[PDB]
This record gives sequence, structure tokens and C-alpha cells, in this order.
Amino acid sequence: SHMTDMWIERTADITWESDAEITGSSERVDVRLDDDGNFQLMNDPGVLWDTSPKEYKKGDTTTGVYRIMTRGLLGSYQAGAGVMVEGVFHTLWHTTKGAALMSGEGRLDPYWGSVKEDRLCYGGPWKLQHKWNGHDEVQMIVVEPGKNVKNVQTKPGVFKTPEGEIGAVTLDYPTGTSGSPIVDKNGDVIGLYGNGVIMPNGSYISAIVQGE
Ligand SMILES: N=C(N)N[C@H]1CC[C@H](CNC(=O)[C@H](CCCCN)NC(=O)[C@H](CCCCN)NC(=O)Cc2ccc(Cl)c(Cl)c2)CC1
Ligand SMILES: [Cl-]
Ligand code: NI
Repeated sequence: SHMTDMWIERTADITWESDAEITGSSERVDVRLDDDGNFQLMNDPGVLWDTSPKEYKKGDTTTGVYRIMTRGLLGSYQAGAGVMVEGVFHTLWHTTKGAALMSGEGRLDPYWGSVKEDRLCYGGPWKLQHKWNGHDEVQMIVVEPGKNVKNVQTKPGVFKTPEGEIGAVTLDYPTGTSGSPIVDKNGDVIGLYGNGVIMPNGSYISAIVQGE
């Protein structure tokens, strides 16, 4: 009795893999996050929820990495990905635009989200306090739709904004890979994949999307 267009599927553990393929490249670029949630280059070509005695069970919330699923006219597809950590579900905002989510017997409703920062979480406040150390290599737990989950490793570059510096990864995945977690050597999630810029030489770069 707990049904939505969208649901999530636990698909992998949150881990640092050692046999992980090295890749990407470390760029510095000057950017600015507008109030829509789009990063812009130098000359380019949020609210809480009230969420009371609900008519359905609460969702699953087992820790781990997840696929976000939904169906279109031609049947199912992966809308995005996310991480379940300390009982909350974390993803980019553009993945579900706040849509409710089925997880097992129950259902997860959004808690907090910011359109500007493109972040969203379900069933409690943002749990991911860990954050890029500024200099070490990271791993993306790439939850590409249709593919097996793999870790890829990259040395992040940086987005140079007026608000300050942010790590950025030069990795290019399909739109359903948004909300894939990025971990550090200790297996902490230091951010999420999927909001970034397309460079003028054509390369896509994602910010390590994260809190504050
Ligand atoms: N573009 C390449 N080469 N690769 C993938 C593109 C889709 C993206 C998923 N992210 C996204 O769709 C987010 C949505 C941001 C909304 C903010 N709240 N877009 C982005 O991170 C960038 C930056 C926006 C333009 C610069 N001002 N947009 C894009 O990359 C545009 C785009 C190109 C192709 C597709 Cl299929 C799609 Cl769906 C979108 C993963 C990388
Ligand atoms: Cl785990
Ligand atoms: Ni060091």
C-alpha cells in the first residue's frame, strides 16, 4: 500500500576497491553555481519537509549503494543512484526531483533537499559529513545503468568558485549514474557524482557534490 512511480534497489557495498582502474585527470577551472543548480564557466556556451501518522511502512534503509528505478513508456530504466548511510538515503536532487521512493515492504519520503546544490535525502537529515581531503585520490562507485557496479579511481581536480574550492572529477557517465557515491581510502562517502560542467574542449567534469 506504499507505491510510487519510483523505487530503489540495493546493488553494492560502500567500499574502497584496490584493484580499481585508474583514470580521469586533474583540472583547475573557474566556475559559479547559479541559483538553478547549474555550474557555469567564465563565459559559457533549500527547504525541509513536514512529512505525521503515515498510511504505509517506512522503507528499508539498509546501508549500501543503490540504483534508483522507474518505468517509462518502453518499460523500466535507472533514473539515478544513491547511498544509504546511517539510515538516510542520499542522492542528487535531479534524479528524483523529490519523488517518493519504494524500498522493500515500505516507502521513503524526502526529508531535506536543495535545488541549488542538487542534493536530496530521504527519511532523516543529511548523514554524509566526510569530505574530500584536498589532495588524495578518490574512488567513484560507478553505478552505471545496465552495467555491473565498478570502482574507478581518479585524482580530483578543482572547481574554483567565489564560495571557495570544490573537488571535481573528470569522469563521463550516463545520466542514470547520477547520485553515485564517491569514497575516500577509509570508505567514507565524500560526495556524490553527477552535477558539473562541460569544458570548452568537450570534457565533462563533475563536482564532488557534498554538504557545506
Ligand atoms: N554531458 C556529458 N558529457 N555527460 C553526462 C551528462 C549527464 C550527467 C548527469 N547530470 C545531469 O544531467 C546534470 C543536471 C544538472 C541539474 C542541476 N541541478 N547536468 C550536468 O551536470 C551538466 C551541466 C549543465 C550545463 C552547464 N551549465 N549538463 C550536461 O552535461 C548536459 C547534458 C548533456 C547530455 C545529457 Cl544526456 C544530459 Cl541528460 C545533460 C552526467 C554526465
Ligand atoms: Cl556497506
Ligand atoms: Ni596526505
